[PDB]
Parts: sequence; structure tokens; C-alpha cells
Amino acid sequence: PIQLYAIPPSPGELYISLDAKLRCLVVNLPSDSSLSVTWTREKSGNLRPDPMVLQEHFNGTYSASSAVPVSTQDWLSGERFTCTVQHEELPLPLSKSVYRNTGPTTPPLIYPFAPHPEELSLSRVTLSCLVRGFRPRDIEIRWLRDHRAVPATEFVTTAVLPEERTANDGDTFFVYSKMSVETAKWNGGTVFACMAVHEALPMRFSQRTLQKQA
Amino acid sequence: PIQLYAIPPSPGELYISLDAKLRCLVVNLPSDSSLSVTWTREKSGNLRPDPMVLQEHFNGTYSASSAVPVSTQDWLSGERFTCTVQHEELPLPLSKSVYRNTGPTTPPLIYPFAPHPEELSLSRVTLSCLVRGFRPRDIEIRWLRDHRAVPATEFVTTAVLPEERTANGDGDTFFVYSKMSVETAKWNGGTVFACMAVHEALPMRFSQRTLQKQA
Ligand SMILES: *[C@@H]1O[C@H](CO)[C@@H](O[C@@H]2O[C@H](CO)[C@@H](O[C@@H]3O[C@H](CO)[C@@H](O)[C@H](O)[C@@H]3O)[C@H](O)[C@H]2NC(C)=O)[C@H](O)[C@H]1NC(C)=O
Ligand SMILES: *[C@H]1O[C@H](CO)[C@@H](O[C@@H]2O[C@H](CO)[C@@H](O[C@@H]3O[C@H](CO)[C@@H](O)[C@H](O)[C@@H]3O)[C@H](O)[C@H]2NC(C)=O)[C@H](O)[C@H]1NC(C)=O
Repeated sequence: PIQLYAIPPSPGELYISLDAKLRCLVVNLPSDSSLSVTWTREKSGNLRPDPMVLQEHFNGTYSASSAVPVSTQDWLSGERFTCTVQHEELPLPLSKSVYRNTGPTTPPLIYPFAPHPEELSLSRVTLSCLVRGFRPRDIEIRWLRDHRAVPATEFVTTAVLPEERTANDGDTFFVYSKMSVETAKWNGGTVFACMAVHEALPMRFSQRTLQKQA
Repeated sequence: PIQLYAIPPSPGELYISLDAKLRCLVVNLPSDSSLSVTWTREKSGNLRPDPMVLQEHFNGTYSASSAVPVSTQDWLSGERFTCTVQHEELPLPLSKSVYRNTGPTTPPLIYPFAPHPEELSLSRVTLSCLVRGFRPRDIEIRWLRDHRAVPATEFVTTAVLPEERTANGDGDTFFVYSKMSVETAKWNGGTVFACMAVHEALPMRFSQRTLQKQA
């Protein structure tokens, strides 16, 4: 029942910090008996994977994870990266590939919402952002407050879903993100921003500002 | 890998249509050979399961589902219900339990959003609803248009999540977001829409907010 997954980097690590890693996860290993996880890149050059990590599980199994740095330029070029697992119980090696989307691509539309008027009596108000119409589904949302990054613990973003069949090359997707802010700060004119990070955007990210209107 | 899932009744079934059912889903069945799905409860009383339903799939496997009517009162009571599956490939019976969360409750707050002004030049606009601040996490969202029900295929609601710690919210409060794309002409023409939340903590177990284009 050995399963192998090749996990793509997050849009944030690819397009904001440019320090992305590919990750390979192997599950349901009966042991590390002749276990090996190896990476291959399609083009000339080398890869330098991090040390592989073995975890024990309560269900009596083992999992192995291996991460490898990938440059954003290499990712964007369309290069394919392949992880392969060998094991005593594996008659044939298992491989999975990961690479930048080659299917249809469509940039996200970003719609910021100010607090509902009925929230303004409360000590905190909700700023939110609908991001929709995009392909592929991989997207990251970040927030800024007075031009500085907001910690992830201070907002929440919904898991990406296909849009309803009426909303519009296949499904498009959407996410919604919201951030509770102090009412005094909102009323004070602080500028906030919701940022989408997505491969189909001109510069790979775009932001829309929110600020109280006079 | 035969798997078993126990599925609670929805708030709509519990409070609106009053036809709640517990459901059991078995996946990856190689066959119906010696298949049996049985239910048990905690209090004295005979459960009356619906007949089992089987489906053959393209991936070669079979799935089975079993539904059992449950009264809203019995569900709200916190009684635990268990579905058990036996099959020739199972050395021992497989079981899962389902029951209501009986912790503290808090009613949702519903905030409807008209289309962003930038959407009005498109052929469709998005109506949406943020529903937040509630406990427990079980909730159902429905939409109406001119007092008529909108089919579930015409809108999407996000999977419920805990709110961020600053929200702030007992323990965690939860939120969902629901949106419905409508023809811009229907919005501009003055149709009255409504987003409705069904939740156990509301006085009448539901509440709604209307959305209509303003002058
Ligand atoms: C035994 O117990 C472990 C407990 O974790 C199970 O491993 C989990 O297996 C699932 C898939 O079967 C993994 O989900 C995967 O998540 C990645 C993203 O992280 C996603 O890309 C894949 O689609 C996949 O769904 C999960 O990560 C993994 N948990 C960990 C941390 O290793 C295992 O399945 C159990 N085996 C049995 C049958 O008892
Ligand atoms: C072969 O195809 C069938 C049908 O697509 C697959 O059956 C499905 O299996 C998944 C889980 O692996 C089920 O998802 C479950 O959905 C319930 C809905 O309440 C959810 O609560 C659970 O958390 C779970 O994720 C899915 O319902 C089930 N059947 C259907 C109708 O899709 C099956 O997995 C495939 N088998 C293999 C091994 O290829």
C-alpha cells in the first residue's frame, strides 16, 4: 500500500521570496528496508536535496519526506522534476513528477470589501477579499497593514474551490480571505491591502488596497 | 483499502424539512459478498435503517450507503449512533460513530455583500455572504431569489473554518463564505436576493439577510 506524492511549492515561496522547495512524501512504508528517495531534474544541472526525514506513525507505518530547493526561474521555464522511491517491497520503483502548470491559465480577479456598515459599532471590523476566476487552483493570499506584512495568524483564507457552473477551458477557482482589524485603526485611515500570489498574474502577484472612505 | 465514513444529518434536514437521517458510506468494496451494514444506538429503542444502496464505479470498486431516520430531538440529545460494516475481506467489523457536539453555542452573524463596483461592467456579478462568529461549526447556507429557492448547483459555500484568534470569538468560533454569480441584468433589474443561514443556535434555527440593488 506504498503511496508516493510529489508536492509543488507554494506560490508565496516561488514568487515572493524565491526560496521554494519541491517536496516528496512517501507513506505506508513497512520499514526503511532498502529505502531510497531520489530526485531527477529534466534539464542539465544538479539538484541538492535536503536530508530525508523518516517519521514513525501510530498506525504501525513509516513515512519519508524529502525536500529539494528549486529556483523560480527553473520552475517557470517548464522544467519537470521527478521523485522516485525504491524499497524492498517495491517490485518496481515508483515515480511522480511535479512541474509548473501547462493547462489553461487565467489570472485572478481581486475584489476587496470594506466592513459591512453594521460592524462599525463593534470594537473590531472585518476586512475581506474575494479572489476569483483563476486557473490553475494554486494561489496564496497575503495581507499588508501600513505597507508591512501581516502575520498569518491574523487572517484566514478559505481552501480553494471550483466556482459554481454558472460563474463563467474547464473550472475556474476562488478563495475568500478575511482579516479582523481594530475599528479605531480602520476609522483612523490606516491603509490595508489584500495581495494575491498566482502564476498567471503579470508580476506573479497583485494587491488591492482598502482604506476607510471619508 | 475498504473505508467507512459516518455522516451527520444537515441542519436543513434537522430544522427546516424535519427529515434528518444518519448516513454511513463504505468505499472500495471489491464485491457485495457477505456485505452487511448495521446500526446501533445508546438509548433503548429500535432504529429503522433505510434499505442499503449499492453503486458500481469505473475504478472497479463498489460503494455502499446506509441511511437511518433520526428525530431532531434524539440528535440534539447528544446520543451517540454507530454504524458497523462486516464483509468477507474484513477480519473484524469496522465501525464509526456520529453524534452532535453538545458544547456552548453562539448564533451566526450574517453580512451580505453587494457586487464590487468593478464587477458591474461584466455580464455577471457576484452576490455573497459572510457568516461568522458561530458555534458549533455545523451550518447550512441557502439562497433565495424573489422568494424562490436557488438550486444548490448555482452557488458555492466554503468549507467551515475556525476564525483567526483576533476575531476573536468559549473556544473557537467559525465562519463560512457563500457566493452566487448572477446575470448582471437580474441584479440591475431589482430582483431581491437573500442569503439564509440554518444553525441550531438561532431562535427559529434560521435567519436571512436580503440583497437588492440600491438607487
Ligand atoms: C497511517 O497513518 C498516517 C498518518 O499520517 C497516514 O499518512 C497520511 O496519508 C495521507 C494519504 O493517505 C497523506 O495525505 C497526503 O497529503 C498531502 C499533502 O500533505 C497531499 O498532497 C496528498 O494528496 C495526500 O492526501 C498524509 O499527508 C499522511 N500523513 C502524514 C503526515 O504522513 C497513512 O495514510 C496511514 N496509513 C494507513 C492506511 O493506515
Ligand atoms: C474509486 O471511485 C470512487 C467514486 O469516485 C471513490 O469513492 C469515493 O472515495 C472517497 C474517499 O476516498 C469519498 O470521499 C468521502 O466523501 C465523504 C462525503 O460525505 C466525506 O465525508 C469523506 O471525508 C470522504 O472524503 C467519496 O465519497 C467516495 N465515493 C464517491 C461517491 O465519490 C473511490 O475512492 C475510488 N477508489 C479508488 C481507490 O480508486
